[PDB]
Formats: sequence, C-alpha cells, structure tokens
Amino acid sequence: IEEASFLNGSDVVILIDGVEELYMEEIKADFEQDEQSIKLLGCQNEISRVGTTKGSFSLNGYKTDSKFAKLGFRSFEIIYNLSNSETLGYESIRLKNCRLKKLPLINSKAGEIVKIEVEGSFRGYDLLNE
Amino acid sequence: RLAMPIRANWGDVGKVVTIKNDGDDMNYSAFKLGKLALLGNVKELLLYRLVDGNQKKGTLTLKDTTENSAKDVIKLETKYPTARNFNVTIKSNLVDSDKKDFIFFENTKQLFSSSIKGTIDEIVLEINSNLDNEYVIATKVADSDTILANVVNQALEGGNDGCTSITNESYLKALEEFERYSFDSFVLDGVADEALQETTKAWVAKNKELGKDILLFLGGKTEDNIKQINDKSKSFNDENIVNVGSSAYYENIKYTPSEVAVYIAALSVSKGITGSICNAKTIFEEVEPRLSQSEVKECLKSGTLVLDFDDGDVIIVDDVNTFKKYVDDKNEAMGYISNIMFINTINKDTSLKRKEFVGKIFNDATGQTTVICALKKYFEELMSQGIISEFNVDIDTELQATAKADEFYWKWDAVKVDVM
Repeated sequence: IEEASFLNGSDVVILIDGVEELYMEEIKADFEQDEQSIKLLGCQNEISRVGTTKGSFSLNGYKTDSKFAKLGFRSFEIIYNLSNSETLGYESIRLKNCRLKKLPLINSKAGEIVKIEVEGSFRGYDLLNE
Repeated sequence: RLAMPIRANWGDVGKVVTIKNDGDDMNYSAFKLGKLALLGNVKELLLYRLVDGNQKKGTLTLKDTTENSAKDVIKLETKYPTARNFNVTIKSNLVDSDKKDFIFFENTKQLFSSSIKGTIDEIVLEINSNLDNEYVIATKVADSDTILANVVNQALEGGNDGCTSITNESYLKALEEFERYSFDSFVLDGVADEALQETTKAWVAKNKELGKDILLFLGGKTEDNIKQINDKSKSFNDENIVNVGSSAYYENIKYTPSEVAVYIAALSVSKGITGSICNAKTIFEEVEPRLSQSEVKECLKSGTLVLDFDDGDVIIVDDVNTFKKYVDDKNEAMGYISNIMFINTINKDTSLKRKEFVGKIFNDATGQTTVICALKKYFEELMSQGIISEFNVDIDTELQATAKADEFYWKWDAVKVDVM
C-alpha cells in the first residue's frame, strides 16, 4: 500500500518583511477577482471573465512585541514556506506590497493569553517554489 | 556642491566654507576662478584656500593719548591671514575730541568710515560688526575709556600673500581637509602639473575603494597641443576623472584647460543626473585649439572632454571621461560622466539598502531573495520615473560561490536613455 502525505500546518515558516516571524499561528491569503458576469443577448449561459484582481490576507499569533503597531500602514512583503519533510518538496509563496487593513493596537482579555490578529491586502503574489 | 581649492589671498586657510548665491583681485582664484565655479550655477559653492606655509596674519597695534604715557588698548588684524596693505587711518573727530574717526582702506580706496566714543568695547564691536568691515577683524587689548592717537593709512603687515607658493604639499592640504567632507565634484584650481594630477588620481582612487566617488575634473597645461592633451588623457583611465582639453576665454584670461575645468565641473554638478552636457551650450566666448571631425574624434577617443567653438557659441562636443579609452567588458555608455555620476548615486542608494538589511536577516536563499527583490523594486521605481529603460539585478554568482557566511554579493546592470 503506497505512501501518502499530509502537509502538517506546523511546518509553516513565515518571514514578514524579511525577518523571520516565529510566533505566528495561522495565516490565510487569497487572490480575489471580480467575476464580471455578462448576459449575452442570444445565449442563455452567463459568461465570466477575469475582471480585476484583489489580494487579501490575515495572520493570527501570540503577541510578543509592538512590531505591527509600530509598522503602521507601511507596505511590506510576506514569505510563506510550507515546508514538507516526508517529501522534501517545500512550497514558498511571496505576497507583494502587503498593507494592513486595520492596525491592531490593543487586544487582550484578563484571563487569557494575548494574541494579535491582522488582516489586510496585497497588490500581487509570486509563487517562488512548489 | 563643488570643492573649490582657490589659489587666493582671500578666504580662510585650512578650513571649508560655503557661499550662497551672493576675493576680488584677478590674481586670486576667489574671483578669477570663483566666477567660473559660480557661472555653472551649482546650488552653492564650497571653497578652500591654498597658501605657502611661510604665511601668517598682519597685525596693527594702536595706543591711547588721553594720558601722557601711551598704552595699547586696540589691536587690529586682517580677517584672513595676509600681507595685503589693508591700510587704516585713525584721526581725532572734528567736533568731539572723545570720538575717533575710523577710515579703512583696501589698498587706498575708502572702504568703511565711522566714529565711536572712546570706550573700547563699542569701537571694537562696531569695527567687527559693521557691513563694510568684511576685510578686517578688530580685537580689544584691555578695558579702557581712553582716546587713540592720530595715525594715517596704517598698513597691517606680518603675514604673506596667499599665492606665495603653490606646491605639492600645499595643494595636498586641500585634499587632506576635503577627506572629511563629501561633494558632488572636486576640481584642480588650474595648476596643470602632472604630479598634482597623479596625486589627486591616487587620492580619488583611495576614496573609490572607500566609495566616495567624488567626480574629479582636471585639464592640460597651456603648452599642450592636441597631441600632448591626448597623451595626458590616455595617461589616466579612471571613470570619475576628466581632462579638459582646450583653453578658453570668458572675459580677459586665457583660462587653462585645468582652469576651465572649474566651470565645467560646476556645469556638470548643476546638471545632475537628468542633465547631460554632451551638446550643451557653455558660457565661454571662445576655446582653443580648434578641432575638426578628425581632431574631435582623436581627442574624445584618447579620453579628452572636447570643447570647440564649432558654432556661434562654445559647445561641449561630448561629456566624456578618462575611461573613454574603455575596455571590452564595459560598453562605451560607461564612458560618460553623467552616467558615472548616475552609477555613483545608485551605489549610494544601494548602500542605504545595505544598512537597511544588516545581519538581522539570515544568510540563506530567503534573505538573498528578499534583498534582491528590494533592489528589483528600487529599479522598477526608477524605471517608472523613467531614468532606467531596462535592468537585471541578480546574485553575483562569481563572488557568491566562494562567499563566507557573513558576506553576500550582488550586481546590477541597466540601460539608460540616450541623447544625441
């Protein structure tokens, strides 16, 4: 019975703006696009087109510094190395011109560990490796 | 910012000073060649004075006569050290015996005229602070309220002329002082001695290893024909070094190619990256020796910045450098002074990028990709501004293969807009 593999999520390594960020817990990023649905005058099947693209991302992790608060709305890059060790074919993706949607200055509850949640957008992406 | 080593009696010795849009003698470079530097319309000029070591400040001592025994209460000195006959006439005021008229002279023409009561502080501060006392400093000897004696045309003496002896060590003082400052360009003040030019070549090379690619300008002596000019240009091969070929007239002087280099440097600094002097008009009314197509080609290929009166006004035929005697790996676009200054600006900006990405980033493929992407974005921004037309910045594989853990190498190449 031949083997398989699940890319465990704990293999993620995120380098935000060059420096390796090591408290991040979950990262999401999608490349949206407006469908631009057009109804033809003779054909009864709607047609979709690329339209224009839009990035969106997010990160959650344990707070350890004011890195994001001091960063402000400055543009920055994000790398995401989804390493695979059962098979050594890691995957690396670069997000270009990441900008925060909202600066998370303060978020904390008394009886809990303080976590930092971020969300924003990016102009474009590059698939460095796969 | 042009570093100007004036051979002048006026100006401060051994110190760097700047002048805004605002010497006088034709023999002194503060006006002879300071005019050349200003005519290129650099945003401001920075000056340095070359003087023989055997040169000091003139000193005049004055004594009172209110009491029978005269004692010194005021001493006057030239603003900068000099032996110039800056004569001073002090006489008792016509109405009040307690006020002394102070008349100062450049040589004999009336410069400043005023009078102050006998208290020494008021007199000295008036003489120091008044507008027409630009050519004197006055200092107190002791607290007094007595009245000076009557003296006419007292010459301040004790020093020596600023043009006493322009020699290699005295010239090198300027470079030694300018080591602590950064400029857009530096120019030799006209003395087309090959020893001085070679010393400046070595100095600029030392700075190039340090990275301070201060754009240098030089020129041949009055006795160099086209052959001598071309040979001396071929002697140099540096990118940032220039050899103006032809003498010129502006008002009265047969300015040497080295002296013309001052105005050429000012124009080059003023133009900046955007402006190129390959076909730009110049202030000069005439330049010699004249050059036909063959002479122009021979001088340009030898590394000479050719100036000719090829039309109704003087025209710089091309903005070329000593590296115009190029070598195969670097194209002829490297041989243009504007391109070299553009390269230096990119080197400075990439040094800013260098200090931005110090060893906090790991020496791995990820960090190298980060730095390369930052440089790529910088060149993309420059292309959007329009200066760059193409670029390819990549890992310097030849140097990076043997790179230790701490060191990383990279390299950039880009095409630039042409101007015929």
